[PDB]
Amino acid sequence: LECPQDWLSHRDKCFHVSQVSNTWEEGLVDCDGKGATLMLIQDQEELRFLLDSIKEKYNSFWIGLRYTLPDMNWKWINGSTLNSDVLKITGDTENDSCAAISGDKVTFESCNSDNRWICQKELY
Amino acid sequence: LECPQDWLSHRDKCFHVSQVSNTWEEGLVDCDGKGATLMLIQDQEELRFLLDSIKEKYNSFWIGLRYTLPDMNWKWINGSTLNSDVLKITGDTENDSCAAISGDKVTFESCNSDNRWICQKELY
Repeated sequence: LECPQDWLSHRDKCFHVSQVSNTWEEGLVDCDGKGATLMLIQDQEELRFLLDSIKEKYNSFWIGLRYTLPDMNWKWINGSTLNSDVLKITGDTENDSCAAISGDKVTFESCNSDNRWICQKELY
Repeated sequence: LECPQDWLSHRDKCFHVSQVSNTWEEGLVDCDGKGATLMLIQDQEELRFLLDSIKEKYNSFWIGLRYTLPDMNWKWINGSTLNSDVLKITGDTENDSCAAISGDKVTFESCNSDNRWICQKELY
C-alpha cells in the first residue's frame, strides 16, 4: 500500500500539488476528480513538511476551507461607496473567501484568486 | 503645487508605495502619519498606472477597504472542526479581511498578511 505515483507521502496522507494555478472551486473539483479532496490540515507540522518539500514558502496553496458572505455594500475607509468601475474587479460575485497556506500560516483570500492547490488522500 | 518629493504623480493624486511589507493596520497608521490615507481607487486606469509604474504586477498592495466578520466556528469542507493547533495560525483574532491590489484586480486577504501598501494624497 503506497501513495499513488507522484504523490508525496507523509504520516497517514498522500499529497499532490497542482500543475497550474486557478480558482478555489477549480481546485476543489480537480481533487474530487482524483478521488481526493483539498488538503485539510491536521497540525502545523504537516503544513511545514509540505511547504518544505515544495520549496515555494511565499506562494499560496488552496486548502479545503471556505466561507461565504451576505451581499455587501462595499465602502472605502472614508465612507465613500465604491463606484461601478472598481466593483467590476473587486472580489467575486459569490462573495466568498477561501483558505490558502502561505509560509507557515493559513490566510483567507478571495476565492477567484489564481493559486495552486494541494489535494490529499488518506492512506490510513 | 507639486506632489511631495518621491511621490508619484497621477491625475489629481500623489502616491507613495511603502518601503516594507506589514499588516493592513500598520499601513493605515503609516499613511495617516504622512498626512495621507491608504489608496482609494477611482477607476481601473488608476490601478493600471500604479502597477505599471511600480513593476510588481504579481505583488499585493494594501488599499483603503476592509470588512470585519462576526466570531466564527471554522469548519473544513468535510464538516470537521479545525483543531487548536491549526486555529493558532488561521486568520487573525480580529477576523477581518482587507483589500489589496494585485494584477489588475482587487482581492480581499486576511488583514494580518504582510503586504506593501500605497498611500495617497489629493493634490486637487
